[PDB]
Amino acid sequence: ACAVDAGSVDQTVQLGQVRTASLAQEGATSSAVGFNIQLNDCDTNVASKAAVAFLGTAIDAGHTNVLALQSSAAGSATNVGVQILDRTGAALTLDGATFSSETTLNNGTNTIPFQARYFATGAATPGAANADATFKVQYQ
Amino acid sequence: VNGGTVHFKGEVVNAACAVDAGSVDQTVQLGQVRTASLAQEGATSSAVGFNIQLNDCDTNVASKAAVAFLGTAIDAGHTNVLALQSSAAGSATNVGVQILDRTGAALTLDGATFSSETTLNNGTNTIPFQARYFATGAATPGAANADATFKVQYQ
Amino acid sequence: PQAFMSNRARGYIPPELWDPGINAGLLNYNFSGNSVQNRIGGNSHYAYLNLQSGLNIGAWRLRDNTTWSYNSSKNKWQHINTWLERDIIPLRSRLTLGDGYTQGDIFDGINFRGAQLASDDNMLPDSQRGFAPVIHGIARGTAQVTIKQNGYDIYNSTVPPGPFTINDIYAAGNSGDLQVTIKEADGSTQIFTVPYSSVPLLQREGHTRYSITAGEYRSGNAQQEKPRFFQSTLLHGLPAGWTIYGGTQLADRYRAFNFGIGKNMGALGALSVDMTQANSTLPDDSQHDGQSVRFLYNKSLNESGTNIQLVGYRYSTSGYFNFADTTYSRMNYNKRGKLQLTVTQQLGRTSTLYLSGSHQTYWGTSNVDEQFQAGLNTAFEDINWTLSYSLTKNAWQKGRDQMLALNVNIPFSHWLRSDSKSQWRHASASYSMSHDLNGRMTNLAGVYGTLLEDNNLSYSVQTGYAGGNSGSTGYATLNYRGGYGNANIGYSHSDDIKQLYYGVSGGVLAHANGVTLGQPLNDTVVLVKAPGAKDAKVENQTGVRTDWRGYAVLPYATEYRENRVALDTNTLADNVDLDNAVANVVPTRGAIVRAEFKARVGIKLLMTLTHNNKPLPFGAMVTSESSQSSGIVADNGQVYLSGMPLAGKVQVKWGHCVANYQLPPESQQQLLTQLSAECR
Amino acid sequence: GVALGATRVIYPAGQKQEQLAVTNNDENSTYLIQSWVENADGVKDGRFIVTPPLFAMKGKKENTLRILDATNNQLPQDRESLFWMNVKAIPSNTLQLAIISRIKLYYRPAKLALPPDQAAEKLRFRRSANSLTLINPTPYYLTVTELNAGTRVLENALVPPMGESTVKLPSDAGSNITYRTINDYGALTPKMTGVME
Repeated sequence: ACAVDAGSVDQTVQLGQVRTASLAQEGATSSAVGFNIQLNDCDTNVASKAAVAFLGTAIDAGHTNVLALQSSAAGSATNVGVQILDRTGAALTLDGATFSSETTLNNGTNTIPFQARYFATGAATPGAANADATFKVQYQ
Repeated sequence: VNGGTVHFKGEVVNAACAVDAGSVDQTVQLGQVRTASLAQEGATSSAVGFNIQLNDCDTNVASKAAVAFLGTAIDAGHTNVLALQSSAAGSATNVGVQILDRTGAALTLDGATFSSETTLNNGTNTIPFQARYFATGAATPGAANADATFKVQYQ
Repeated sequence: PQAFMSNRARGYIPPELWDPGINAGLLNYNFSGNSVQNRIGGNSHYAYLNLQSGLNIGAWRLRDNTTWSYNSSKNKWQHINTWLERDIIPLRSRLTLGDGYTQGDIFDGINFRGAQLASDDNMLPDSQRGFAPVIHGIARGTAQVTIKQNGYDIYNSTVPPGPFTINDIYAAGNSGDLQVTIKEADGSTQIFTVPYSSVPLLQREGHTRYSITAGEYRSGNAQQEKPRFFQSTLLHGLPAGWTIYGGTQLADRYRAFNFGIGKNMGALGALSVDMTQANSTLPDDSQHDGQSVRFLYNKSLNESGTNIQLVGYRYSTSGYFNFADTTYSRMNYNKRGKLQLTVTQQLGRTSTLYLSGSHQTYWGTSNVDEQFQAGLNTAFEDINWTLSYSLTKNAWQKGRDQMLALNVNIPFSHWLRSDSKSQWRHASASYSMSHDLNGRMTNLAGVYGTLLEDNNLSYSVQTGYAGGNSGSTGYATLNYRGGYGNANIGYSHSDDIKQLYYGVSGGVLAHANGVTLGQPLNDTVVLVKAPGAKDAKVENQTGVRTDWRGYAVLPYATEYRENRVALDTNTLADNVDLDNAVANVVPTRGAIVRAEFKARVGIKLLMTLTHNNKPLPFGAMVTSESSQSSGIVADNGQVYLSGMPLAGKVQVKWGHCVANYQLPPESQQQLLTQLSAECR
Repeated sequence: GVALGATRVIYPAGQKQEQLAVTNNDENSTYLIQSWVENADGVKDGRFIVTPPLFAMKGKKENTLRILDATNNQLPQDRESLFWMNVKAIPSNTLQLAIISRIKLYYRPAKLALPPDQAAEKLRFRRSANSLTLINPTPYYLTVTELNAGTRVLENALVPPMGESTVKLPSDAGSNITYRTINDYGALTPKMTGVME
């Protein structure tokens, strides 16, 4: 079979700078930042379709589709998390078993796009937002 | 069958409050001067109330911002009386506008700042003031429009 | 009354402000190459070039995809997809001709080649997206409404004495308790609460989504044929928390009709039931008629924001097949029941236990496909650790098939000081251990981070150890996101294998102002054009710099939204001043929008002008036709000018004066020059 | 009404230009923005030049003000320096109001003996009759907020680096002191207690 492309194993995404005006109330979202997961040596015969599932810590039980930012020495932002969308534009549940939309595996290089976004659960205090997530790939 | 990790790094920065003063163009309307009423120094006019809103910002940053009024004083004795700013046939004599506080105490125009004590109205944080014409000896039938400056020290 | 008034949603953008884009070509290339050296088979070279062409003329967007593969032994250009997309504003929909996919959720995902017209939700404002209750009320007297969540306020406004409907409430997660509090100036406050729970099939009140797809069927498998088909999908959000959703899938041999209802029961949760009735002719001449019922339940937040449960059941009677089973070859066991049970439980503000259980039984084959997954992710300070367990017992004798995983991420900022200037601050240590519950061990410990000024150069060096075999696999990767493309190089070392990966990705736009290169594109792109401003980095994006002509292309821009494009003035040549360093563009899906900037290239000057030994008054305009520059006198006759020659003259219009000036070469080399020049 | 990007602009030493965003949320409003920089005594100064000093903003728009340095390395490199950045929005019978927004410009030397994190805790309190003098040895301007001496707030204080600020304390207050300083980004550090050292 195939595997995740080299260098896409551990990835970093710079969401940038967002303001409380953009994230002032529950449900407010920032501008999505795109990032792709690359797969190599995936033949059509061995695996026709594939999808990924992101595993992460939810900020609260009510919002299980958004992540939780880690505390920092300088200070961590409050009432805000990171949300991972899909190609269709829908949020992804961070459960280990909830996979994303299927894609057709072209022979050779295959890139799957995603968008990281900010999701504020109430008023967002200023700070630094750093979040982590683990993704697993299934082949069909 | 297995993958790795993706990390997201970013910054959330506080934004200063947007200041809205009364109507558009930061303009507050006042009643016309009454020649008969504006006779003596103690003679006054209608105290038109207005308010300043600190919107598009958190309720914590607005409450910690000091507030002051400043401008040009018409006379050394009339410290709290704004000098009317009009150069035309509509310029009036021995008049001016006064900016007051919540209770009705005169606000110093030197620049000495004070707390905001913002009231958290359903929309945003608000600070109310009043403006009233203040006769200083005589009245002239002219539009005694003036100008004032609002100072907000974002602590 | 607010109900009769045409109040617009929060964050609403008029359709007239939407930018269709520009008429420009497009070409995204992705070349990858792997040199694999093994002691048994010498060395070999693999190459794959993925080329996505495209053309945006008018509003139509033509896109084509091609692949080229090379081994070291022949060249094979292979088309994949070609589609002409467009957006229709009056219908609030998107049309697509040619290849594509069916985004159907009521039916199964289908790849096709034909014409699809489907309603799009991204064109709606972000406020009225997803599911959120609409509040209908009648206010006696002028009142102020504060619809507030269990945590904080959401919607605060003023309502006149009459009927009022509020539909601007955000999604606010899966479950929510919205308390509507109206305060009249005269009467006492009136409060009432409404709880809600969401399911993806639920829609807002008076919200309609439709999809009409027609054309041939395309699949990767060669065995499956290519029959023509039609597919209609409808999703309507009825009043009072109901949803009516149906569909129809028709072909030569397969005719299916889907009907279903969903409900928001409030405190209890959310429900969705649908039935699909299908008459399908199998690959053989035999005909089969069947029905399949899908049940879905979503419980609300049990305890106090601790547990959420999802139960998805599906019963497919003997004789229900999907469209693939019909479209198999001329000559080529159904699912009796599928149960999915998901329980999420948050504890200690740190750990999030996720439990998932799937249980699928077939017809005749009594063997069951059980699948259990238990994940536990915790984030203690900067440390982020995760322990996962999986257990799969399927029909085809998979046995126990257990797995255990442990992943730990430790940032180096946990030890480095807050204001450290060392490059080690942008680094982390990742450690992963995997047991197969059989002795199969997989360790992988490594470092990764970014080590460039703009954090473009991302490095990742990880060693590992796979033990039953005992193979210590090293792994190293360097990615570079520059202003002309993405270049990645990797070296994967094993016991007797050495792989060398190297790839370059990029995008090219042949717009009216020539050819511009940049990072690989992603649907919508913004072309920043600031001629005369070479090597000026744009803000909030990594490694996006203008080329030697001042043209650059942004990879991603949010569609139908207000997105800011700013040029970082700090990293800009001291000889150039931008009239506007921030621009706003609202692009359409797959559109190239120009964010034009004006840049003055001459020296930056600050002039003190005195007229008759008296400084110029406030507000006077000082312009200069020698280099087309303008400025406004600030105070004391001080004016700021950008883009000015060394020796020149300016003209001031207070309500007609001329001022001459000359400057030394040290002044032209200075960042900002200050001089005094008496005016006529 | 115009708004600034942040309530606190920190300019590190060794640079030349620091950028600050000015935005206009009102869609239908014409403004004239005039900005400048004053020293710690509220006196107009030429040590920092804001460009463009005066410009016209039409409607809803965002511009960037570039603060150019002119210190010539004449400022001390031991402790932070304080300046006040003023931005005035002229709304070009009725009295018109021009809003002046004042923010703290922190000239921060490149190398400092202490990171900003631990500057908040090291703030010892000198307590006596009708006085609660705050001593700050760390080289950072400390913004003490909600100074609760047991059951009453005193006021917001700004303690200079390596300096002792003074606050008048009513005698009815208790011995317990709790405070919280505003950090770099403008948020409030979680409430700490205060020693009497």
